[PDB]
Formats: sequence, structure tokens, C-alpha cells
Amino acid sequence: TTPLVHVASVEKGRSYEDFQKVYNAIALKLREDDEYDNYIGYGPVLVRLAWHISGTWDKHDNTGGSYGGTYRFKKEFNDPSNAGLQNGFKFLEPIHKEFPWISSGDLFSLGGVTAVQEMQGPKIPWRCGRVDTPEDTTPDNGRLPDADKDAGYVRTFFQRLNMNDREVVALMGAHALGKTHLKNSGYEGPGGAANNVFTNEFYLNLLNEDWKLEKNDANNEQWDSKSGYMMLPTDYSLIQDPKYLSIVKEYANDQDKFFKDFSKAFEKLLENGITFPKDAPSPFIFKTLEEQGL
Amino acid sequence: TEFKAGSAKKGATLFKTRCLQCHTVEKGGPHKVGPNLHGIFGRHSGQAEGYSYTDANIKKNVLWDENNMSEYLTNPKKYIPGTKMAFGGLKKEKDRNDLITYLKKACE
Ligand code: HEC
Ligand code: HEC
Repeated sequence: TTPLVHVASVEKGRSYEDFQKVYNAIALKLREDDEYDNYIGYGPVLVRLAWHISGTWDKHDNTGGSYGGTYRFKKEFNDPSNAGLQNGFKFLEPIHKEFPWISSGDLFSLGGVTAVQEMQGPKIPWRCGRVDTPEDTTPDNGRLPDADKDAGYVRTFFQRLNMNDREVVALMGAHALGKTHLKNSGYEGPGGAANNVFTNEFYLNLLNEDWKLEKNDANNEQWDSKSGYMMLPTDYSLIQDPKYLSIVKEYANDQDKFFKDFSKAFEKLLENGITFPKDAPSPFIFKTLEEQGL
Repeated sequence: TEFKAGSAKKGATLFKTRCLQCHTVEKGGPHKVGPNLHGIFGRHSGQAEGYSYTDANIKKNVLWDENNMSEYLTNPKKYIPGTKMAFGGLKKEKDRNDLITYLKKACE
């Protein structure tokens, strides 16, 4: 029988300019709604959204993944590991209303791409063609990673996303963005002083800050710094593992290398489980608002 | 000056959220990620001792006032190329007016 194959189907009559306008719609609302989450902005939660909708993928049977856009259903919407992402969906809802032709998958992942670039991150190539799928295609809860584990768990988990050691260290650098909320995850605090601008701070702070394993007000254990930063047990497991450590030091001294590696691994994350036809358009690279004179 | 005036109360909440993580303002304020901003007005860029600036910040040598600060806080890296201040920018004129109003009081 062979498992499902999700073929990229371009939105009828839409091209680069059309998707550029969706980009600008997302990028503009990012500026207007700049007071969200104590002026952190909707940036971080939008890339967390794109990661959680792509992180449901299973390489063994091509179930989950961002193709179906099945996060629009309650079963995935109310996943305990997806607490706080409602702000992200609510953010994109007027944008979906303005562009009703775009699929949920394409919109969610584009939100991911858009805010990284708008937060002065690397350019991330993005491909349209995702198609909505019925409610029965919505994957069960528990496919998203656990925060209270070690290096062995992380490496093993990301095997299901076809990610290697170099791929997961670069992706994890996104944890320099935003913060953990106690009422969402059971963890509290930012990972650095700059959490709405895309940098390599996650790797620097992981090597240069002194961390002490404590117990927060939710009785959970997290690594805290004297500066007031926090790291999840999985985050800290990157400098505990000798192979992960080497890559951490690499991205710490070379943000350029980090950017190019993140751009690769992030796109691959959003496109996992998608078959792009031979006739499919080459990946889009949207110019930023700053590159549009704004 | 094209800088009008804002709310020092709004600016206070704007500084504690978007500036405080890297900047102190009181006298004897400790050098953190960014330098202490006490008496930043009436002083050229990159001249507070104890802090390690970039070469571009020093060579800019701009006499800080409410106006050139507005340019800088709008887009930090365009006004001064090569700066290490990782900041998106105050893209709203009100937030600029509000914060500069607060800073002026705090930098006293
Ligand atoms: C870190 C995460 C910062 C945030 C957020 C803000 N600032 Fe900053 N600032 C930071 C650094 C690392 C530097 C030095 C840059 C260099 O190239 O040396 C600065 C610099 C300034 C300055 C100039 C100081 C001088 O010329 O002597 C000013 C006036 C300043 N920063 C103000 C400022 C304001 C008002 C901010 C938020 C509203 C803000 N900074 C954010 C680090 C960081
Ligand atoms: C490519 C992006 C990306 C990847 C991969 C990723 N995260 Fe994150 N995650 C984020 C971002 C961005 C935030 C901050 C969201 C915010 O600030 O609203 C976040 C937040 C979180 C939170 C707290 C959410 C909240 O609202 O409190 C947890 C828990 C978490 N991540 C766990 C993990 C674990 C465990 C892994 C892997 C083993 C992982 N994440 C991988 C981007 C990512």
C-alpha cells in the first residue's frame, strides 16, 4: 500500500508576489502589535508555532507534519504541550481572513519564516503548495518533545524528524527567542538579554554564563543564571554532550555559520513530509520590510 | 527640535521592558550587556569608562541629544553600522517620544 505521500499543490493562480503580500501582512502586524508579552512581540511564539506544527511529523509513516494544517482542529489545538500557541493562531486569523485562499499549513510555516527574518535573522527559503486535510488526519498528542530530559533523549527524539547532530544544535538556537511561561510550560524566564532579535546568544550564554540547577515556583527544575537567564534541562544537555558541545562552541564563535545552518535545518523542518513535483516553483525568498524601504 | 515630548510614565514601562535587560540608568549603575546610561546626554558616543565599546561606536563620536537618539533608537545598526547593540528598534514615534522623555529624567 505504502504510506501517504503529500504532493505540493500550488494555490490556484498564486505566485511570488501574492505570497510576498502575505509576508508583508504578517510583518506589518508584527510591528503594530509590538506590546505583546511585555514588548517581546509576536515574533518568538510564531516560530514556536511553525515548529510545533512541523514537529508532529513521523518519518516512518509520514504522519503529522505541517502539510495538513491539522493544528486548526481541537485535538491538536488543545495539546498540553501546545499551551500558549493560541496567541499565535489568533495572530494569524485576521491574516487568513484577508487571504482566504492560502492553506493553513502554508500560513503557519510562513509565519515562522517571516518573524525570523523580521527579527534580523537569516533569510529562509520557503515553498508553497501545502493542502488542508480532514480532521481524521490530525495526529495524537505526545509527539512533541519533553523539556525535562537529557542529551540522549534529544538525539533520539529528533531521529524521527530526520535531523542529525548538526541540525538540532542549530535549531535549538531559536531558544534565544522569547521566554518560557510558567502557566504554559511550567518553566519561567528568558534565555538571554536579547529575545526578540535573532542572534547566536543561546550558544554564548550556554558557555559563558554560570548555571545552577534550581526548583521554580511550579516545583519543576530549571537551570538559572546569576544574570537572570534560564535554560531547560534539554537545552543544558547540549553542553553536557561532548558532540553537541563541539557544535555549540562552533556557532558561538561563528554566527554566520549558525545562520546558514539554521536556515537549512529550519526549512527542512517546515518541508518534512512534503513531496515537491518537478514542475514546482523554486523556493521563495521574500524581502524584509526594511528591504522594502520601511 | 522635532522631538516633541511624551509620557515619562509610559517611557518608564518602555525602558523596563525593552532597555533594562541591558542598561542601568542611576549613578553608579553597573556595566552589564550595555553601558550605564547615566548622563548619556551631553556626552559623545562610547566615552563611559569601564565599558568595552565597538570601534564603530567610538568612531561615531556623536554628541547625543534627543534628536540623533531618535534616529539611533529607530534603527541602531543603520545610524551606526557595526554596532553590537542587538535591538529591533522603536518603530513608533510615540514610544520614541515617551522613552526619550523618561531617559532625560533618569540620566540626570
Ligand atoms: C542588549 C540586549 C541591549 C538592548 C535591548 C538595548 N541596548 Fe543599548 N547598547 C547595548 C550595547 C551592547 C551597546 C554598545 C554598542 C557598541 O557598538 O558599543 C549599546 C549602546 C547604547 C547607547 C550608546 C551608548 C554610548 O554611545 O555611550 C545608547 C544611548 C543605548 N544603548 C540606549 C538604549 C536604549 C534607549 C535601549 C532601549 C529602549 C537600548 N539601548 C536597548 C545593548 C543593548
Ligand atoms: C525551530 C524552533 C524551535 C525548536 C526546534 C524548539 N523550540 Fe522550544 N520554543 C521555540 C520558541 C521561539 C519558544 C518561545 C515562545 C515564546 O516566547 O512565546 C519556545 C518555547 C518552548 C517552551 C515553553 C513554551 C511556553 O510558552 O512556556 C518549551 C517547554 C519548549 N520550547 C521546549 C522545547 C523542546 C524540549 C525542544 C526540543 C527538544 C524545543 N522546544 C525545540 C522554538 C523552538
